[PDB]
Amino acid sequence: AVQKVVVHPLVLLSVVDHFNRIGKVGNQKRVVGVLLGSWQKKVLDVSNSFAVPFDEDDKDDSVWFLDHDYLENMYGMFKKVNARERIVGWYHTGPKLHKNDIAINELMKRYCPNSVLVIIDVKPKDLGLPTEAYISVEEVHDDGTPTSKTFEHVTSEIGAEEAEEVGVEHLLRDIKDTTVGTLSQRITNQVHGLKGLNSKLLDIRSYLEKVATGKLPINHQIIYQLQDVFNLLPDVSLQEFVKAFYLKTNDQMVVVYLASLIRSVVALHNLINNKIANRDAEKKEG
Amino acid sequence: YAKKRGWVLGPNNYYSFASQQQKPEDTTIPSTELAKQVIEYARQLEMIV
Amino acid sequence: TRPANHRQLTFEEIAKSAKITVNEVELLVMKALSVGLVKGSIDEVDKRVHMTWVQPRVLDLQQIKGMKDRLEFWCTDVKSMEMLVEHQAHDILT
Repeated sequence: AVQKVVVHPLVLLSVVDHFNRIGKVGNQKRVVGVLLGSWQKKVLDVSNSFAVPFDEDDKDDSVWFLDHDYLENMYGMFKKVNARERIVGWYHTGPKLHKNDIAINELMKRYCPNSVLVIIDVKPKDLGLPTEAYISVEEVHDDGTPTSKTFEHVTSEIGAEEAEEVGVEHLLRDIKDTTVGTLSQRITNQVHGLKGLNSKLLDIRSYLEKVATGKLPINHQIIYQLQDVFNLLPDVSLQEFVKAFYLKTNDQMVVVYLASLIRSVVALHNLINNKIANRDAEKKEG
Repeated sequence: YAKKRGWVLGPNNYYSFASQQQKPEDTTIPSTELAKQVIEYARQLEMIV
Repeated sequence: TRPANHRQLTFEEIAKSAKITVNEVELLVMKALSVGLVKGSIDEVDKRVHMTWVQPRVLDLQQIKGMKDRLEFWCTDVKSMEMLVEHQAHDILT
């Protein structure tokens, strides 16, 4: 297992530039390049990436092209220029991954032990975390699937480095930001969190009404698994749970109380401090 | 006492009743307004006074 | 059946529904837990058998219906209750 990956900010820009490269077509030209990472741990690191020519028709999504020659030469250059770097996977600029996307991984699983995909979003209308990646597996089912093969969601994050934080964060001066804003980033956090909750609920209800009536597969895929999601649903207001809150909330209220207590006195010192200097300098001034 | 009040005197005495509720304590009713109180706390503490 | 409101069912409904004697319901439920289709617990001073976990089963259209009822009824509360947050703090978090 890999179980998470650390992608640096260079990539996610070294893809946007290339989506911009063939971005003149406008209608559709899925951007596909090579992902470069590190055999770090179970967790995996992602540092570099590059492009490769790729096209595909509209109907019968089985007609797609990755220049193995271009891949071989350009990665030869990137190994000559960096043996510390190495191929780890691949990406595509698809906002939603396509059914064709499994054949690509299945192709280049011969270079990497598992050429993990990388979905990026040039236009993440969602204000959450974009550019999520998957890794395919086989999950042969009771139905009788000869090979139930489907990708797997793997958590990821944004990499960081001393120099790149320097250059990037010097670039962040173009916009204002309150990262040291006390007790503000939290409020923003619960805001964006609840926003994600509402978005997820609206999505799952969109799917649920569709499957409920008219036209959608009624598979046993989730239908009871998401029922078990209902299984937890802790009944907050009950007998002893009240003792859960009132036996701690007032505890923290006591600490806050003391903090305000000293804060008031500390604020009170400066009144004497400046009321002394004002009039004492005045009476001596006159 | 039998009409203005209870204590229905049939079997040789007046007769009481519970005269009490069932202890309906939610205690999460203030879970909204108290959060409002805290929001006011960091509100005024964060405001440039 | 009961939506986990009071799912700590007493022995009697078990002995009646399964129509087994009272002194066997414990041996039956301990077998069911040994299998692992449920994660309840056992009291004897009251002989109430608390229910915690049920295996997810198959359902149908109407179950999808009431399920959508729970989904909307909860989602709307979530959104409105965040609206209480933003309303309570407009220019406070910047």
